[PDB]
Amino acid sequence: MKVGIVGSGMVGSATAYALALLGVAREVVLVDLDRKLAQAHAEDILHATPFAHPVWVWAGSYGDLEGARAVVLAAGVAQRPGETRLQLLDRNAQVFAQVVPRVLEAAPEAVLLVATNPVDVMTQVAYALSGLPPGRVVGSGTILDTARFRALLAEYLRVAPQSVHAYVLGEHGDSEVLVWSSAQVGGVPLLEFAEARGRALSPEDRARIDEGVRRAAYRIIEGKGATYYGIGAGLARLVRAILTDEKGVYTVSAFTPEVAGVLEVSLSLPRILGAGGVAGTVYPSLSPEERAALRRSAEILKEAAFALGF
Amino acid sequence: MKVGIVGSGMVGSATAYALALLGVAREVVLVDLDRKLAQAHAEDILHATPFAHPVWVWAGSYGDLEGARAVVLAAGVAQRPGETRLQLLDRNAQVFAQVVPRVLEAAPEAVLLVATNPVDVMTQVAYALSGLPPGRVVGSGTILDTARFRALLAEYLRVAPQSVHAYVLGEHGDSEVLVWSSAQVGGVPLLEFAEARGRALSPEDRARIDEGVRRAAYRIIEGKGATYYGIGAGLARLVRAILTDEKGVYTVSAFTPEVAGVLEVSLSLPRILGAGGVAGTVYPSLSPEERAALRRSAEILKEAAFALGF
Amino acid sequence: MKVGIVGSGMVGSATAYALALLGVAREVVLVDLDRKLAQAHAEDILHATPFAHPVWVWAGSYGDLEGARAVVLAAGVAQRPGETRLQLLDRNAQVFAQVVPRVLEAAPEAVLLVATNPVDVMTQVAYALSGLPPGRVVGSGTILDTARFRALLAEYLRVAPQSVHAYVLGEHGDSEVLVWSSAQVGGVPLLEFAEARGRALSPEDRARIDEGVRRAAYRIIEGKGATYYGIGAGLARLVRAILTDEKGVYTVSAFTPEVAGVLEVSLSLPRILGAGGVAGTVYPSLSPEERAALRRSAEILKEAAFALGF
Amino acid sequence: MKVGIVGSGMVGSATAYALALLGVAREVVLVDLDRKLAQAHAEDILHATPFAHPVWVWAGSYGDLEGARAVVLAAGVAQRPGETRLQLLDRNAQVFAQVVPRVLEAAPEAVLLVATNPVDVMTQVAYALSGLPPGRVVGSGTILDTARFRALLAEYLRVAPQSVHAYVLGEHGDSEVLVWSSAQVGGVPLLEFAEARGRALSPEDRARIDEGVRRAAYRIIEGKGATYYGIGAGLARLVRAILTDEKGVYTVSAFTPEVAGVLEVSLSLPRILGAGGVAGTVYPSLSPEERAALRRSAEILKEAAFALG
Ligand SMILES: NC(=O)c1ccc[n+]([C@@H]2O[C@H](COP(=O)([O-])OP(=O)(O)OC[C@H]3O[C@@H](n4cnc5c(N)ncnc54)[C@H](O)[C@@H]3O)[C@@H](O)[C@H]2O)c1
Ligand SMILES: NC(=O)c1ccc[n+]([C@@H]2O[C@H](COP(=O)([O-])OP(=O)(O)OC[C@H]3O[C@@H](n4cnc5c(N)ncnc54)[C@H](O)[C@@H]3O)[C@@H](O)[C@H]2O)c1
Repeated sequence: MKVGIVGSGMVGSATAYALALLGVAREVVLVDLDRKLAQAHAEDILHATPFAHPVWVWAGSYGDLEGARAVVLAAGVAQRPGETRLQLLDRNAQVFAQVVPRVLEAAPEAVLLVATNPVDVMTQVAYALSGLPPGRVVGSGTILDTARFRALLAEYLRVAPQSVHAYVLGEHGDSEVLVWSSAQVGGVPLLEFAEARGRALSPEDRARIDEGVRRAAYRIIEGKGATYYGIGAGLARLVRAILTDEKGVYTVSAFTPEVAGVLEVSLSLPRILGAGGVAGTVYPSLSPEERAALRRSAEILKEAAFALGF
Repeated sequence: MKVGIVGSGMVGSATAYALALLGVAREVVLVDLDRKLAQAHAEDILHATPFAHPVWVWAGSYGDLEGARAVVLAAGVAQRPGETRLQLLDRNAQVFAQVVPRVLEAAPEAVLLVATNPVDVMTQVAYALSGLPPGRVVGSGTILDTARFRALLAEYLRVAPQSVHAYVLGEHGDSEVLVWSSAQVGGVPLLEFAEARGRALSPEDRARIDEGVRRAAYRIIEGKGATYYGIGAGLARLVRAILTDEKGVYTVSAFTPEVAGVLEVSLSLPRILGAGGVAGTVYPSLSPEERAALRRSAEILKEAAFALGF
Repeated sequence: MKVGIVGSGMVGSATAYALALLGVAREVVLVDLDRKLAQAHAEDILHATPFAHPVWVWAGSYGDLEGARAVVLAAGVAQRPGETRLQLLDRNAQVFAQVVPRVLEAAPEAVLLVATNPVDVMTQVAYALSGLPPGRVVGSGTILDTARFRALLAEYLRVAPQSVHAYVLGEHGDSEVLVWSSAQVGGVPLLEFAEARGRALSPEDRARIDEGVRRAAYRIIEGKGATYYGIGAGLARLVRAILTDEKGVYTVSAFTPEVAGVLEVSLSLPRILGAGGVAGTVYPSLSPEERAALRRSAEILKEAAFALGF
Repeated sequence: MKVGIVGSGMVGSATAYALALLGVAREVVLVDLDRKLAQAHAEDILHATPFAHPVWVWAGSYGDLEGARAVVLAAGVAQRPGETRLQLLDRNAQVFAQVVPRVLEAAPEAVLLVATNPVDVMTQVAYALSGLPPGRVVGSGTILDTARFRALLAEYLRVAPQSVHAYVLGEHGDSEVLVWSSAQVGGVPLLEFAEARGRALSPEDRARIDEGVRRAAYRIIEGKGATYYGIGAGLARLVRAILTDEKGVYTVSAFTPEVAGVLEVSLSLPRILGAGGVAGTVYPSLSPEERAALRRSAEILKEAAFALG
């Protein structure tokens, strides 16, 4: 099986590396206008393979994507000095204008996995451009936020992260909604479990955890300018779910007909992920307060998309 | 890094195999009355390791349990077609009067993991004979029924069982309690999930799932004489939780001071499992109907234990 | 991807279990005339899945094999009292005469992986009956003996087995050929490695290791009546090589136009294994003595095939 | 078990990533002078772990190396485009005079795994500074070159590199020695295998593979600025071998009393790697041309090191 990655910067290359070391696919192809860059990463990654799993890793053009079951779009351009957010958006939206049709020409059955920030808008862009059914185009969304939510809650409760089933919904960013109400730990509603552990989730404890999720990427950016290792592994896990027809639930971004009363918007909800992309979308049980917050997040996103021309 | 298994029969050897396939422990010692059988199982599994994970599997005497962090008790008779697990109690209680002290003498710090049926009462028997702290003696309990419930719902919904959150409490047997009330997929109550998936779960569908879980062992025993693959993997998973001090949350059996008004009885509840056995116990809020079912189940077990003086 | 297993005895079910715990394939289908037997193994293994990887395991008919990329043939019939082993072969050959065309009817592009003993002759039978090209029908052959040879050499040299590259060729059985001459350890010719290690291999060392390989199965049989764990994982590994298009080398059995002067015989040689089955057959460097032994092994298999009518 | 990484730049961080992805160790600590860098990397990798294996990755001081079974040394400058590894020598030797004592102060029983270039000389430097037995100081050596050789052969032959047995000895650098003479696939000498597969390796083909291996780092550095993915995984593998007492055989660098007639030089040969480092060294028979080249390699390293030394 073959996976494509368009954009061979730190995010695309870290994804390719995680795919290789975890042996997710037999073939991994990197595409980037900076040909020498994609080649250099493909070569560096190929050289890791004898220490792990056999993977044909190479750099090529869109034609090399033929047969790809998933293609990761990590093709965000580098922000110029004093360019501002909205300008960057346009440039990136225009890159996608060139990338999407050329990917789908070579790999007409590919699931598209958008990584480019802001993921929700870019997922909307990719969806619109693709002309594909809504489930075929997915963005990394809140996948890392959700994992981080579980990790912090797990530390708080003194249990394994794998036992904590909690979600982050909506925008990958400031308006993300931590869903406390219907969270569970090893089958136990979170409230009953916290009590069993001598923990009352005070509003101040939850506030602590909330900020911990929201601010996570901040220290990484501050310390080295960009994050890629975390997201690389997250994308590799999503690719695995697609390629293996897993039908496991992930919080990823996708075009959504209606959510919390807002219409036609791309954002994160728990979704069943398999061979054709999203196999079905789940709408979690929310408290009135969480619903209001999701509504606000969707409104923020809808408006940001509309403003771009989408 | 060392685990012991007492009883290298179908259940004991499948456990060793799963441990090896899942790369759980560096050392697995098989202790059987029949040394040749255990040695054969050990060599057979050893020949599997080149195709999985490096593991030293070998056959020894009880003394060879020295240093084991966990010891699985899988010795004793299994139920035949017309028999319930409770009807094995007197035969297997005599066996544990021999097994338990021999394990305690060779490996006094080992967490005991009980597989022998009826697993709940045999857990009680092991706890009583061991003289160990309550949390250090754990029975597999409903870990297998929970997996069955999740797998059957997975088949029904076409969602991977990792994302199907439902469990079984009480007796590993005819009086077990399926906890429909809190069952959940992607943060949505199970029945609402199935509804939205156009796969609504009618009372007849639920009755069918229930029989599928409750009579699983009986069907398998009818078809092939014994069950062992499912429990094998479950035991390997619990062994991993102990070895890694995972603090994962599982529905396993252990001595319970009070549950649903019944005193001093071993049965399954959601518990935190780690390096010293049970680290904590949860008493979930059940539906009124489930709560009453759990009471009858605890009452059944307390009665059976009491008849032998446990 | 989908894998089928025809024959749900201990070998078939152990293979399915290894496939499931290792997450080699998304779908595993067990097919056996004894429908209740297959169903019982399929349920038992399905219940293991929530502890490891999502796999749809079920029991079905040949029709259910549609789209399977590999099908494991472990369909051997049970010996009757007084029945000769030759008479047993006859009955197994008749079984294969039914199994092979029904499998291929449902999964025309499937690689057939023969597990039934004697594996070389049954590989020959499957190949003749299939009507496929020789690379499409592979038998487990000496996969376990090769691994065993490496383990014993590794033990002798005090090195990791993964660093030992040596092969057992020919018949899976008494006429097996250990290739000492061209074996290497970490890139170094075996004799130089041992010499450097200050452990030159004497005739006595080679004889002991030879017996260690050549009687390994007998020892397991004598203790528990049949082997299945080892070959289950071995078969699972070969299935994985096929499904991932690994192009790795394995000593597996396949029809061979000419080897050591003998014509048209199935026996084990190091073969490149991937999507279509064997992608190439390697003929290792042999000493006169090794070549003489291989010729004899080939002659023995050729005579047995001919005797059976193949 | 715990592993430490000193130098949390591209190599150190990629090593941590590979360790996390392969589930090699339960605990990985990153140490750097730039604490914010190490912290950013550790948190970035920590966020990957939910999608791979439970691993506690964090950034700490030298003191925090305590209990580490192995410490990877990846601190120091890397080569700029068009720069040789030997040109890093004076600068990185100065780095190691600070690094090495500090590591052994916190973790006296750790096997040292040297990545910093030029690896062979740096391995020699670490050995001299350490006071440890020669086997406890191991350089990644030609482990990467060997992998490159196998990978390029894999692409040529269409065979998984696991099944291509070829290696590189000597300097991790321009004088390295590709050992064509004993390369094998499935027990068949490489050239005979290739011929029988319908793809004979001509002299021109072999020369291209040589350039492919020998100059791989210069190309990658021209194209993206640094190499790190290849060595990251190779270091994770070597760390796994140490932690697990694997006794796997790898072409790694270590102090060598005599090789090809040259005395007291650190360079790569096939060695057994386990707990406590190098368990033994093999001196394979080489073609006359390979042995002369290995000799040259040893002489070059010894002379380059002589400057202190
Ligand atoms: N979910 C569950 O907990 C679960 C599931 C399946 C089976 N089981 C149970 O596990 C038990 C074992 O079933 P089995 O199929 O493996 O039986 P086997 O296949 O008959 O295994 C029993 C082995 O224990 C050995 N043995 C007996 N007494 C011993 C002693 N004092 N010391 C050492 N070894 C001893 C025997 O020699 C025998 O090999 C049964 O009680 C069965 O009901 C439990
Ligand atoms: N096969 C190989 O052996 C191989 C392959 C690739 C790179 N390398 C080498 O590895 C080294 C690291 O490369 P890099 O790309 O990561 O460089 P970076 O990306 O420049 O990494 C270097 C880090 O070392 C840190 N450092 C310096 N002195 C320190 C000290 N006293 N204590 C703690 N940290 C200190 C620096 O702060 C810096 O973050 C280079 O020498 C490079 O040539 C070797």
